[PDB]
Amino acid sequence: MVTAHFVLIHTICHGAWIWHKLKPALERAGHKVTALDMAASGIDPRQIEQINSFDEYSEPLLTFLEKLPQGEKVIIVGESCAGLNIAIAADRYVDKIAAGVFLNSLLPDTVHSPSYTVEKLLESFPDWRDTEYFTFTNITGETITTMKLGFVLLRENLFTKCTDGEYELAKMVMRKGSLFQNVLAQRPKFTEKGYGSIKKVYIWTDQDKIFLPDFQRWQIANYKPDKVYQVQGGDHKLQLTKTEEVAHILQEVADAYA
Amino acid sequence: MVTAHFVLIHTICHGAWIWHKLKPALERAGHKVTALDMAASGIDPRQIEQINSFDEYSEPLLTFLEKLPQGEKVIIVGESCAGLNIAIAADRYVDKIAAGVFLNSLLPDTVHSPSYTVEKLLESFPDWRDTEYFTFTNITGETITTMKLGFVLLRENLFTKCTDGEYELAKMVMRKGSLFQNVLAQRPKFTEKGYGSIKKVYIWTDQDKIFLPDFQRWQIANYKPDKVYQVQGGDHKLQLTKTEEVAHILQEVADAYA
Amino acid sequence: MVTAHFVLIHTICHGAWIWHKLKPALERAGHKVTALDMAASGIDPRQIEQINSFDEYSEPLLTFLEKLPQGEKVIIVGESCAGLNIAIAADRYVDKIAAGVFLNSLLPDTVHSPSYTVEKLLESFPDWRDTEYFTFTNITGETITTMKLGFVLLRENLFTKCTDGEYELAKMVMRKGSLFQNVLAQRPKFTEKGYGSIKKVYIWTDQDKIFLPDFQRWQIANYKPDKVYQVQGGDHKLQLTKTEEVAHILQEVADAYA
Amino acid sequence: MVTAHFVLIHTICHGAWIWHKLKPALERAGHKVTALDMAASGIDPRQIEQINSFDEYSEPLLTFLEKLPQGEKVIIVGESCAGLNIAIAADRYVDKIAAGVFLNSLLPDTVHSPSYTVEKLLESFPDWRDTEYFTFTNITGETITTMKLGFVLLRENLFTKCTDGEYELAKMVMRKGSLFQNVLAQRPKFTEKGYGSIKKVYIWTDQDKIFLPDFQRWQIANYKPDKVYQVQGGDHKLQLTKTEEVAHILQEVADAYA
Repeated sequence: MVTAHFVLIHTICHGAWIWHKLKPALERAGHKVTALDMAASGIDPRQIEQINSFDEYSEPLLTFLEKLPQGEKVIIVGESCAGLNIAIAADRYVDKIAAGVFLNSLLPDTVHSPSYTVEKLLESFPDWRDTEYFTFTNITGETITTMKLGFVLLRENLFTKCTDGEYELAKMVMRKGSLFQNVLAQRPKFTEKGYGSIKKVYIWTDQDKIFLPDFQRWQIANYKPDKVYQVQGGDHKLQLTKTEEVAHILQEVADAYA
Repeated sequence: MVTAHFVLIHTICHGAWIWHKLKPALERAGHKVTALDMAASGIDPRQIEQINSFDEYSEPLLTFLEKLPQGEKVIIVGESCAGLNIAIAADRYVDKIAAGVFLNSLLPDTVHSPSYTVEKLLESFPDWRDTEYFTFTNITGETITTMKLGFVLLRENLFTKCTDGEYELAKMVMRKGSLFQNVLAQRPKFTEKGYGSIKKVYIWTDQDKIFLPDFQRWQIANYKPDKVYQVQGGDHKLQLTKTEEVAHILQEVADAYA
Repeated sequence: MVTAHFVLIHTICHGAWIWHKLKPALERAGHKVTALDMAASGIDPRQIEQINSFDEYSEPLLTFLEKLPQGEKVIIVGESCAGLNIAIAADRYVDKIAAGVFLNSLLPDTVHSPSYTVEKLLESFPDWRDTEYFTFTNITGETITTMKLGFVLLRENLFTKCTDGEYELAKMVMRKGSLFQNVLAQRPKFTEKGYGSIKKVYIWTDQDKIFLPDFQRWQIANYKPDKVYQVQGGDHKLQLTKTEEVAHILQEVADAYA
Repeated sequence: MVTAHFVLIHTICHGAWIWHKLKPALERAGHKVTALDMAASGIDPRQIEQINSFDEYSEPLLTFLEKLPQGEKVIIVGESCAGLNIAIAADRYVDKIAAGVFLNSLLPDTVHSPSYTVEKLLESFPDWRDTEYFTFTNITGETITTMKLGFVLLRENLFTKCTDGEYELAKMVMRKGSLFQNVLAQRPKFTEKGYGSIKKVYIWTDQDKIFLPDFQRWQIANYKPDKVYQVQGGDHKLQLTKTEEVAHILQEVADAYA
């Protein structure tokens, strides 16, 4: 069918590694795939304590788009919190983005503060269990809250139905992350001409034990995506539990937005 | 049936992640498993350019043994170049080590320089293909050769029969490493009373496309292990291609020595 | 007379040792004094090549302020380039800083880039004589210029009127440093609400042979300090040539800002 | 009057800095002076944990002698524990040493174990007060005892009559050190043909509060030096309290043996 360039964007704490099954799957279909580490994530050499906002955290994505050859367009696929990276990138490089794909992901809008969908997430899922929290003071004095995801939360809430090998992989390479929420709160709203004007495709499952059904339904309702795909079964990490199905869906996205 | 504490030691460039399948396998049998990142490896925050020898590279292993409660013993399992870590650790903490297990690994001796088995490896396998090499000057002025493993080498020589997901994983989290060969060359020999006196179990396959058959046969011959297990099929990364079989071998090791 | 807690911050290449005379002088007057080594300076175990920006270099000062008990205030005294550390710290911990004291020091502002005063310094003093320069590539790929201060420069320009013992001391413990100037150039400006709102006291002499009179006069003009003290005679290192006089000035600072 | 090349060797924990007054003093008289940092001392980039014996600790001295032009001779001056460096160096490079000078120093012999004078020191001065002790396991599994000298011991026992500036200096740059005593104990004795044949000059004061009078008298008795100079007053650190007098004595050593 149509071939495309997917850019895969992991969530906070995680890394490009999270896409290790989906990347080859897509490449079996002849697509070009780039999986990037965001700052202080995966094997990026920076530590979270030197990162000051979610925009700074997004730097590898923005640098990648900047260097993207003119006339090429990419499809940016984002899991969980990475919808925020998609929104940010789209406000700087709208013309390089054929579509944005949201995979059990935060779905930001242009009408509320950037932090809105984060507030709502925490409203629906306030207890992160054995997760530990730390703080540091960023370069203009704002207290930033970082987290180290608890293994029980990993096992039961994120990687629920993943194999033991995958869960174990997650513990071996997980890093600290931050929502940068108090900094997001002060951030200008995402623009209609950038983020608002990209095609948006929302993939999810009702079996997600952290991005819960009412919350995801609420997101779809708050800000209508061009297409919604619901996948049966699986867990929060569909790129692991439902790899082939997600690949196929991404093909249809390519077919549509080209 | 005996239970044991296995400490899993990855090779240069790699990380604890390489054990993501074998760790849970062993845990299914009731064992305790620790997989460590060596310095500037996996997600360790240090960069290779601040590390000055193979002993310094080994620090997380040595720190772990140092803090191991008096009277506890571990079985150290090492892949590829990690036999050097095993030798180094054993010279410092012989009484904390029930056995050393060598998995398609360098098998050092006490009669030659510590660099010997490295020289012989490079003799048998001199061409590392699309691997790139870099250089830095360490804190006492020795030029250190670091490497970035080439993807073709990864695909064909290291992860030969691994799934695409594993191979792709490897590219997403591989780091630079170094043999520290010129520093190994000037290093005192491994002692009989430490490394020489631990139990040594050598597991390998003849299908290994970088640690080649004549080389591994030579290593067995140069320095006789207490027991040799040969696994049919698989590739250099048997902890991925032959996980269950390696688990079951490690149980026999535990039975014998734990 | 008012007592205070002075935190003494040395310049690049140097170390806490530089304050070996001024520290006990102040303590004779009943003050608390902390003299910190910045990263890769004095006897700090880190090497300059693992430090990536002037913010990272400032870490010990920021960690010290972070751990300072709520409601305690310090007076930060900085020589030469340490004004940058003062500016950085003040943007993060304004409420913990009673005043900032600048001793023949860079005096940054809020309207220009952080690098501005550095550019102007090099403008006025472009020839650093027998100083040697090196480079390394930092963790995000920027070339960093490091320097090893030449002994002639030490003798004639920095420690001009210091005893031969002090000069000789300097050669025995000096390390590499960096202005991190290209990284400063990209750095966000120092904020009004932090650095801009601290009390600023500028102490200097016209006998300084590296921070030259026109340059220091220009700094005072560019960014008016709350108080300016000029000390007659001495050299660049007034904490050595004019110890008692600097102590007495710092007392007036304590008396004022308390 | 004769000129000479003096090589100044500090004690454990300390560094070349300790000679910052004596070096220029001697240079006044036209001598050549080299003050070296031993391993993991002063600003040497190595940490004490990578150092495995007192021979390894001595490496900069031995490297210096090795590179000393054939036919040149030096006078090695050693304070406190540095007598051990003198003994070690002399057994390698006897023909490059005009004399050894011992300044309130350990005075080793050829009849007893290298550790003998250390045992006796600790016999006479067993309580090191607020000194902290740490431990690490060296390359062949020996536990090594390192120390961080306590400030009270510094003030009252080492730097007793030094100025406050000097004492303060010491706190700003002191590092960890080790006697390596258990390793010295296992070491081959110093040879008669090397160490035993060099000229030996012993300079001391009875006002030393750590190398006590009975102990120094005992050393002189145990192994007779060619000349003994006793300096009135001062403290353990005569290169600070009695600089000029020590310089003048070192002239006579030059006159005799250079």
